Amino acid sequence: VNSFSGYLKLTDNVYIKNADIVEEAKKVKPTVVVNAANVYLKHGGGVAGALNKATNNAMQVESDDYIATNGPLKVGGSCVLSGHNLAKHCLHVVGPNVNKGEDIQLLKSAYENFNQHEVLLAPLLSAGIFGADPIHSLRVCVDTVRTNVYLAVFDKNLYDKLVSSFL
Ligand SMILES: CC(C)(C)[C@H]1CCCN1c1ncnc2[nH]ccc12
Repeated sequence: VNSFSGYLKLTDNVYIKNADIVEEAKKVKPTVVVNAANVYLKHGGGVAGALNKATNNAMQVESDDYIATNGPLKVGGSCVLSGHNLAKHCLHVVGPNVNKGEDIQLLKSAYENFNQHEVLLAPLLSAGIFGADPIHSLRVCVDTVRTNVYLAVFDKNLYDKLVSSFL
């Protein structure tokens, strides 16, 4: 039993809700919140910009030190950093950005990072400003993640479409 509330159950391990991931994280304080990161951990917009803003830019400060030490992530890769005021940890995961021409096959590799964590609050990888089809992202999530994932979908219209079209 966990404290996530109001989710629709899609499969044994995947749950979905129309919610602002920032507000969800502040309420639940999950062990792991997933960020829709880029390889530079530059949290300018989309989910990343919103999460970073909620940390008063502390996420960006920590991220800049991480990159200065380690260099950029790989597309499809991840790193674990602090969750600041939002969660215990933030798993920064880089899905392919279609608006940069990146290979959509890397979306499965991106979701594999979730399997290193028993429970996560997450957005749909590569959705929104990353330019992928969110219906496809949900399919890859369900077919790749085996741990317990609670998906927050900001757009109510998109949420209804994802549920109504889910196979
Ligand atoms: C559901 C959308 C397709 C709109 C995705 C893609 C881009 C960001 N977005 C978010 N998702 C969940 N919580 C969020 N909080 C702020 C943004 C945001």
